[PDB]
Amino acid sequence: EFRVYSSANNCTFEYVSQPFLMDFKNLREFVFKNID
Amino acid sequence: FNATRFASVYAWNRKRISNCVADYSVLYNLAPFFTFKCYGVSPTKLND
Repeated sequence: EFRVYSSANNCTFEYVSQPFLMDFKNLREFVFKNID
Repeated sequence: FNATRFASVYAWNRKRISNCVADYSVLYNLAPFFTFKCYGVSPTKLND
């Protein structure tokens, strides 16, 4: 379901791998870091 | 290089090629290679 965006354009990076989501009885901590 | 149908020179495509290793050593199995005069980095300095 592509209900997030409407219009598309020139993509720069694509990545497919094992999913980040895996397995209220589970904690999932995430830290995002954009340096250099 | 080894495709089937090519595009015309007024409708020339532009495919963005990225996120790999770039092996330029697969350019030797074709017809005897009439044009490789480069205008930038030398052909011996393409693999580094």
